Amino acid sequence: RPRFSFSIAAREGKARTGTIEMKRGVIRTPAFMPVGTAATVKALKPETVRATGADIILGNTYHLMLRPGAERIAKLGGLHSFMGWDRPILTDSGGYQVMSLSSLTKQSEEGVTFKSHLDGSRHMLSPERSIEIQHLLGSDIVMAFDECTPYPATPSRAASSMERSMRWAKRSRDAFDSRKEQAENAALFGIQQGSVFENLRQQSADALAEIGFDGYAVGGLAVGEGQDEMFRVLDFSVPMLPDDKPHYLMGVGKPDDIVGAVERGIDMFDCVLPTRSGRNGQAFTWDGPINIRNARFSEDLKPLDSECHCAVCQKWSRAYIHHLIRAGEILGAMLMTEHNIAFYQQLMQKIRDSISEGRFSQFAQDFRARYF
Amino acid sequence: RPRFSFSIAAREGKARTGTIEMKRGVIRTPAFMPVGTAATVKALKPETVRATGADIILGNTYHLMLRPGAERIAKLGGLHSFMGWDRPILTDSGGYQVMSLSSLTKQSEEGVTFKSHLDGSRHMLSPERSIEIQHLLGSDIVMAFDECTPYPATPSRAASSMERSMRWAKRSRDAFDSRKEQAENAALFGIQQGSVFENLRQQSADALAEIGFDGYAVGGLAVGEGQDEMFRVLDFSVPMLPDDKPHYLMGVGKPDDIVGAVERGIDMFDCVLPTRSGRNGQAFTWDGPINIRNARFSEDLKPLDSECHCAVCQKWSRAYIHHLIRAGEILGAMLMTEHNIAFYQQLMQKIRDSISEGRFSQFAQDFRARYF
Ligand SMILES: CCCCc1nc2c(=O)[nH][nH]c(=O)c2[nH]1
Ligand SMILES: CCCCc1nc2c(=O)[nH][nH]c(=O)c2[nH]1
Ligand SMILES: [Zn+2]
Ligand SMILES: [Zn+2]
Repeated sequence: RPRFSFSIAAREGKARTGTIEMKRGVIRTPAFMPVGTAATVKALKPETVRATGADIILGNTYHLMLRPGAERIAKLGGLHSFMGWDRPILTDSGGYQVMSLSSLTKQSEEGVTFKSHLDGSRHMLSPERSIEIQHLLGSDIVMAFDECTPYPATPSRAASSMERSMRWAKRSRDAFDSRKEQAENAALFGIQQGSVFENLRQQSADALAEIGFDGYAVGGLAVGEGQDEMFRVLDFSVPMLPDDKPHYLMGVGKPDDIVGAVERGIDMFDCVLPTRSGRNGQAFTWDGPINIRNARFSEDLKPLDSECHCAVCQKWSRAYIHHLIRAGEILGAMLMTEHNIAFYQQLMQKIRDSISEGRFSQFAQDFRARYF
Repeated sequence: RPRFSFSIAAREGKARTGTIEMKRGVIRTPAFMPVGTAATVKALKPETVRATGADIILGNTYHLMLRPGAERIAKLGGLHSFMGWDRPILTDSGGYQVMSLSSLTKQSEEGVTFKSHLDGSRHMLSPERSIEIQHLLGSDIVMAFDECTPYPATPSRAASSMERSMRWAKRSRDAFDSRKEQAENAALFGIQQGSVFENLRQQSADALAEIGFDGYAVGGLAVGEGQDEMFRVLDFSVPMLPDDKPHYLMGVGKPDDIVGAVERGIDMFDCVLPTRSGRNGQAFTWDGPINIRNARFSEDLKPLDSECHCAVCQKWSRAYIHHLIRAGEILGAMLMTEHNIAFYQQLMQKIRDSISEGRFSQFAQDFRARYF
């Protein structure tokens, strides 16, 4: 296959369905990417992740550069080899988490300095170092290093951050291109910022398109602005991005959000909601999510979801999983996570199928009526 | 298959190898039984447990009667259906754990009263109620309800407890036989007591043989007396039990203990050591156990064990598992537990093969030289 080739096979309104071809495999879009926090998709073997239907997973750079170490993983043969996943892997830049989990972060035009929330040790992450770390990990889709603008944000603050991210985007681009092996085997995604402001989003989009990237992400929307607000921003933001390249909405994962996002032109998604919902007891069903810990499920012999075709719904009951979660057993988290990720992949498949068949709008309507 | 049929195919010294045929399947002996504490073999799907080579697992009655409830599991279709394991299941009587984990236990000739270490609720466990609970769970091999004698124990105290357990054994036997469906589809094992005293062990054995059971367990030896002492007791205790029936050493699982126990006539084993060793970081190898958390394994690309043929040793390195455990990831516990249980099953296979080939004594010598 080629280094990177995105092809749109069908459309309906702003929705698109197609594929991204990469050296390690093909990614069907719209796509949902399970998240591997510390080089592991929580409670699942890589084969199980693939069995759910996932074509690609997301690796968190921040965590990896700390816990095991970028240099160490490279010496061990790279992330794919390390964790046993041989398909594409998209890694975030680490910038976001550094501004969330890290402590005593010092930001400048050069990058960000911070103390690990583990060893308390210091680190200086920059566009150049972020790109290098993602290379060391052997990432297939590299995210440009940026600064996620806090919500709410004033027009001036949002402008400054956006302008800086755009400057950092250029640096990421040049850093990526100078590394021959990386530039030739991996792809680079730029990230649009600008908060909820249209003019800022347009400037960011022009600058990003000006730089030129393999894909474009809509950043800064996984900040708690509400679905209505998020949708509003997506309405005018996605059209600004180049149409012939993937559109990746970072950190958005609720099912209804995904459907609405695809209706607005998004091709890629990622979220820990599915995995975290494995331990908290939240299981996704076509009739809406349920909390398996609820007493009403203690003797429910039915599977998590009546239609889901995942291995969990074929073999175990709600009653058993209810028991497992309340008892704090690891198997509970394993079964809940496999189901939820399988559910998500089934959702993406139904979206891809309905787009290819020109009945996505109807699917969305049907989905919402039942889900809510 | 029959309700229960134990056949010895080969011998060497006191060691035996053969099979136990039961309705739900055949059990190869000597056998190692993975433990399912709360209706789950820690961090493993039933299929994975079977994939390691296990022919039977052990279910803990104490825990089950509390967390999910005996009556509830029966209404849900039984333990096999509940957890998804369709092969034989041996359940302990619950008496032991009640004297270990429980609180405010009141003991009498009728049974034992206690408060759950969970809800603090009270319960009265007796030979009759224990047998009933194991029936409700759908246990294939039922353990007689007894009183595990504390170590150290004076001759008089050990005698009284043993004599009482023998009285309880008769009650278990009658309770089991009165329940037609149970008596016809499940087996009942009596448990020998008597602490470290030969005459007490002999009395217990005669009484147990007098009652008549499908198998005989050597109880009271998983109390911290030391391998030397345990071996000493096994030397004169096992020969006391009927030769044509299985000999089950309860709670003994260290590899060297298993080998030495088989050399002394034991056919069945069980232990949480393998599972608990999954989280603590202890991995069994033919060169002795190792603690995967040790820094020397951070960049070790080799599998947990150079010879092990389990799925974990084929796919992941010590370096990766080292990372997983120190990072506290669920996958770490999953991989460590699959390997350790697979290692145990490989041990049992090597024991069965060496017995059938009349070279077990040599195998034991070779095993120890390398293991230690
Ligand atoms: C918990 C939600 C994470 C979503 C996210 N947004 C962003 C963004 O806007 N810029 N860069 C990033 O790595 C990033 N990650
Ligand atoms: C943690 C070790 C458990 C071993 C055990 N011994 C015994 C025994 O001697 N009698 N009855 C039992 O259930 C039992 N379980
Ligand atoms: Zn399912
Ligand atoms: Zn192994």
